[PDB]
Amino acid sequence: GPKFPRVKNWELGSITYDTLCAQSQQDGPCTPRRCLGSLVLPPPAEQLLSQARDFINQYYSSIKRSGSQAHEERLQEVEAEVASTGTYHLRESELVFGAKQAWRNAPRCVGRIQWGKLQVFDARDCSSAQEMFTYICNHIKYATNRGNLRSAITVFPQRAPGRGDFRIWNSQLVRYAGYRQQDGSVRGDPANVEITELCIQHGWTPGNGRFDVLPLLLQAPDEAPELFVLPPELVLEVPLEHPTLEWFAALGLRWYALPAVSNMLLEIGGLEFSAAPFSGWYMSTEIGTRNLCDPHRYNILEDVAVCMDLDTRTTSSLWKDKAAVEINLAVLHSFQLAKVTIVDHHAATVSFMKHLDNEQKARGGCPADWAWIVPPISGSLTPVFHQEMVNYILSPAFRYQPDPW
Amino acid sequence: KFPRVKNWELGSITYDTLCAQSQQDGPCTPRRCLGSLVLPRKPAEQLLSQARDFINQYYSSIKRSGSQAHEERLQEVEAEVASTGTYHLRESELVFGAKQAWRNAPRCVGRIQWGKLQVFDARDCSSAQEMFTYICNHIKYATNRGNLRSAITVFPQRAPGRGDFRIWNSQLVRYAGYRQQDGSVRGDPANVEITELCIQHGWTPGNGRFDVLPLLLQAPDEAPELFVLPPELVLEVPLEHPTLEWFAALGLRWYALPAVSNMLLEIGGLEFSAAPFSGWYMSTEIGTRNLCDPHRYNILEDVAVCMDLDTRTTSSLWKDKAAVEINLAVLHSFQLAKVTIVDHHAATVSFMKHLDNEQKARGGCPADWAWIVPPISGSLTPVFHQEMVNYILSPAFRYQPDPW
Ligand code: HEM
Ligand code: HEM
Ligand SMILES: Cc1cc(N)nc(CCc2cncc(N3CCN(C)CC3)c2)c1
Ligand SMILES: Cc1cc(N)nc(CCc2cncc(N3CCN(C)CC3)c2)c1
Ligand SMILES: C[C@H](O)[C@H](O)[C@H]1CNc2nc(N)[nH]c(=O)c2N1
Ligand SMILES: C[C@H](O)[C@H](O)[C@H]1CNc2nc(N)[nH]c(=O)c2N1
Ligand SMILES: [Zn+2]
Repeated sequence: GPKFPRVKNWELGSITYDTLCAQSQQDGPCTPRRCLGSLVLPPPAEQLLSQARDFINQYYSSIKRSGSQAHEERLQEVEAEVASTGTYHLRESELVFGAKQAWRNAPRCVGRIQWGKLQVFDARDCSSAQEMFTYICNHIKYATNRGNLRSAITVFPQRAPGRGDFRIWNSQLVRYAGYRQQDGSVRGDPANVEITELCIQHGWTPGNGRFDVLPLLLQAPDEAPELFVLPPELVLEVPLEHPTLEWFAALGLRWYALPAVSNMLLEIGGLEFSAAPFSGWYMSTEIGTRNLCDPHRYNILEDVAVCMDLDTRTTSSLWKDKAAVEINLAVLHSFQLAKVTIVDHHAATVSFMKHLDNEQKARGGCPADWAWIVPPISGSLTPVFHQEMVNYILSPAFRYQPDPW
Repeated sequence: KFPRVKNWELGSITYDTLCAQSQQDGPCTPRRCLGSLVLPRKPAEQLLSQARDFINQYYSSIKRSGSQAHEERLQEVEAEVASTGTYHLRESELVFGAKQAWRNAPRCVGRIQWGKLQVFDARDCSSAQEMFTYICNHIKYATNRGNLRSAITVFPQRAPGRGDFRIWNSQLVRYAGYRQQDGSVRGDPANVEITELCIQHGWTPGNGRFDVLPLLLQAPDEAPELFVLPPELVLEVPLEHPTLEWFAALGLRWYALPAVSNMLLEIGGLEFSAAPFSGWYMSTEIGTRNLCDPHRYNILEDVAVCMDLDTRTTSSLWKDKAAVEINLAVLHSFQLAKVTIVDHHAATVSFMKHLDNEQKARGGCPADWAWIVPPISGSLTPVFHQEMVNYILSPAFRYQPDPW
């Protein structure tokens, strides 16, 4: 009946329609001819204004004052501002609403049940790389909270017409060095080879461990990036052990507590915040399956399977599945032991299902990228697998941005 | 223009140029992607253009494009459509068409095998009774005492103003699902509706968890007829576990032959509403989806208790542990019974080989990432890290409405 995507859950047999996608002002990569949903990565004052008006409309709706005197006055204020300067500025509460809505709108994020609980640090007064470092350290301290993790975003000044960007060169605030070896192999995290080599070019004295924490390359406008070593006590790490396999601890594996994405662009009302690092807490599969078992990452699956004495010479022994499970268990157990917030893929996906129901009632839908939402192990054992999802771009949004170099 | 397709594990990049040969729209639009949806929401120059396209594919396949045999065949098809509103395929064209349809099936991880398909031409079928004979021979051939062989049997095409030949069952082998009035379901909950149709049409029900259903076969514009499959035709594999001796006591089993029977085969604009096809199982289909899905046999918690796992909390990964054991039991039992099966690692490795073969042969391969990536241990397989492009090529298998 309804002229909107019909969405089905195959476990429960329930149907919803997504009307929210009607609100999308930006095209994704798919066409009637071919779907490109699996691909990881596929102003004019008039353009700014319509985007700004849309956002201001969203803001006043969220506080139930659409059509009010203050709404019309803010609209007029923004138009005038853009008319004279080419850009405009957000009120503080507008920035808070926008950062939250950006998270709420992120189709690839399974942790959105928490979207309303986001501490927004306004750092739009920052004027140097040293100062970015102070704000980032404060962020890490607040967000880590000795293991009782709290979601947070720090927002640095927006892109300015005829001025260089604030940029954090690292993809995350915490990253392990990846050292290319003479034999062609990599020691540490191969995901971080390029950033490691950039840190070295910029004057970092490199270690040679598998778990060397990288320094931050921080770039204030129209300046070369400066290098900052995070004080070790600020970086909470968790040594990995297994509840029953006593030898697992002898592997010397570990991971850091705080997942803090630092290279993404936060777009609100046409304004672009090129440095706006945000953090939450880990879902256990990100560490145990992806970071530790991806072939192009630490790739420890074989090492663990050999320690567990599995038949690694045949696929049908399911040695990969067995080792991956014990590695995930080790991550969960070790985080719980060290009293550091973490969520397993079952608890996380159940909570995302609750989020979908919440959003269905609040907004008539929820943009969700199925391939990213379904966990990388045990997919169909979690409820999201059986949930059809509609993917589309709403704004405010977090977006990819080209690397500064 | 053409999509840049990247493998994230290897760093390699291809360009899909095959997608431009798509003449059929999928469900996505630039505003929103609907790739995770299971089913679709919903003159004679049209037919002729699809007919000519297919005949062009066929003669190109035998390296005879432009030849007189080619030109004469296009005239035959055109003459027949102009006069009758339709046309018929030659057997060899049908064999080609069925293979291309499997080849083009974006949800199928087993396409490395596409060129090896036994095609039974059953277009001289005039009755439900005859359909049953063809189906029995298909099952006999395909099962081959456990040395499974891919096969398809093709029944008469749809014709204007005449009911379709249909097999009402979604698969040739299906376990009954009996809805007990105590809310629950005995047997396979996926098959409640079909089990009920069978009863209504006069089948005497069982009361077991693995009662093999009769086939409901429909010749055009007639009520469907009921046919019990000879038990000796339906090979089944008792499930046991190599190291957990208690597992066999669960009384679990599954059938050998996965034979889909309710899909439409479209070739050159002609539609074949009954064209059951079978290959062999990938172990996760049985172990993970059929036995562990919550809305199927849902045995996870049973196995976990028997493994004495901490069921209290998700963080113990009891589900993940029990699921691995069940999949292992499936592989072990099929291997012991000498019945063909493939695990999800071997299957996805062979699929990557297939993507590479197809890239060279056709400049692309339609693949539905959500279906290709196995339901457990996704990122542990190479396909997880492979970007894929989904689109509809013809010949194709399609969904069609249930005939009731
Ligand atoms: C609070 C706990 C959180 C959890 C458990 C969580 C979980 C996840 C996971 C598992 C992913 C997939 C990433 C991958 O596999 O590569 C993801 C992506 C993402 N998350 Fe969340 N997240 C949380 C908090 C946040 C916060 C606070 C923000 C921003 C305010 C956020 C924004 C995003 C965005 C923009 C992506 C997509 C980035 C990409 O394309 O890789 N998340 N999240
Ligand atoms: C030879 C061994 C084969 C294997 C291991 C295999 C494997 C699979 C798997 C795992 C799926 C996903 C279905 C699901 O998730 O439930 C699938 C789907 C499919 N297969 Fe294959 N297959 C094989 C042979 C064949 C053959 C012979 C044909 C046709 C001639 C075929 C056509 C299809 C089609 C059309 C689908 C999509 C089903 C749907 O949309 O519901 N397959 N296959
Ligand atoms: C706040 C947050 C919490 C969490 N548990 N996971 C994440 C995602 C981490 C993550 C993993 N892989 C890739 C990315 N993105 C980062 C942005 N980058 C531009 C692309 C890769 C991000 C973020
Ligand atoms: C040839 C073949 C081999 C194999 N191992 N699995 C299959 C998939 C069986 C299968 C699983 N789930 C769903 C479907 N379809 C059947 C067609 N039906 C219309 C929808 C559900 C089919 C087919
Ligand atoms: C090719 C494929 O899109 C790619 O490997 C995706 C799949 N799903 C994912 N899902 C999450 N959560 N994170 C990822 O990095 C990916 N990678
Ligand atoms: C909603 C979601 O698309 C649905 O559960 C899909 C996901 N991927 C799948 N993949 C395969 N191979 N088979 C399936 O039935 C499904 N189901
Ligand atoms: Zn799509």
